[PDB]
Amino acid sequence: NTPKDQEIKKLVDQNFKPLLEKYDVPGMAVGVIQNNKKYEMYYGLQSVQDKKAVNSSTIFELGSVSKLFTATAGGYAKNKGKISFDDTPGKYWKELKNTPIDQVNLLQLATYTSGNLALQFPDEVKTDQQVLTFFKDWKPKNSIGEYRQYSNPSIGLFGKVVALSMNKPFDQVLEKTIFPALGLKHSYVNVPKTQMQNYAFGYNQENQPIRVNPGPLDAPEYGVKSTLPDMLSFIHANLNPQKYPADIQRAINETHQGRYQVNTMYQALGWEEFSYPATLQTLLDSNSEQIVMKPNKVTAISKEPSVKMYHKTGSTTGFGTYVVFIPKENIGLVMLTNKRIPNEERIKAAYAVLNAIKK
Repeated sequence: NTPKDQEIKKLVDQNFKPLLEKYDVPGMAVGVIQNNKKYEMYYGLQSVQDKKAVNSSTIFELGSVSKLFTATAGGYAKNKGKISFDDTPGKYWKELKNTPIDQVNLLQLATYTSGNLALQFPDEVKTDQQVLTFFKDWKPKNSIGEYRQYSNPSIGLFGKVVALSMNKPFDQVLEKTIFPALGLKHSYVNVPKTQMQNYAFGYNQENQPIRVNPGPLDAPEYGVKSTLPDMLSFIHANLNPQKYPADIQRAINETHQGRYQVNTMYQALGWEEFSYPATLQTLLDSNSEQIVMKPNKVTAISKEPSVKMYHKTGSTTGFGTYVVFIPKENIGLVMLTNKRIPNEERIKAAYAVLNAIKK
């Protein structure tokens, strides 16, 4: 006798709402999409000092979830014939021709297997020439293609190459091509002055207000800011690629194609992929120190799972994000917070909610 919207709201209250007090989080948005129906749940404040409530207009930083848009842009360029994933970056960034990095192909950059790229660029790498110099001064370590080391500069370089192949800056690739194609109208790389009233403050571990600062290749690495409705629309696109033109549909499918495995995790383009149903510990393993912070041998796909799911965590200094979707259940979930909470808690709460929602 309890409507579905209330049943979903109860589950989110039971599993996500307690994190607000536990981690002193000022604001949170949680969205679920099931069978094309959308459910939006907002908690707390987008700005504590302004007493401004989180709502459908609130803009949050997506952190590494931004890489999903980078991956989509790459799949688009690839299916338009502008790039091949077997190309090397010096084909597009001419100053990298005949450098060591020009031995690494685009898929290997996008999926973190160059063998010598760390989590972040060096702190001192700021300007555009310093980014080029960094890649000019790059030398291999581990054999190329053998080891996955999660890396922002790696997929950042992929994004820069994608932009070069489309003859537009990367921010324009998203704002002029990819976001319009996905029907996202409240998503930005650069939030305009006329929308700053909707840009949440982020909050650091001392609950002090902050927002993301500029950095090298920030746009393809962590540059996107979006709202909960827009993120539900992005999940909807991933659940129903067949509702988009050939180019964007094929781009989305590109991002869903598993490329290799590390144990139970399939590395797709941007997305991490798993056999469904996935155990909680499979999903937690994807965010372990061993997988996130250390290099791991990759293995070829053995089981190509017919029934699968996908997820991605992302953070900035002041924000947390988690997105997950299960195609054959026609369901997905987005969590946005304006303070970081542990990845494990995001994964656990979403697992509890999605598994309890009535089919």
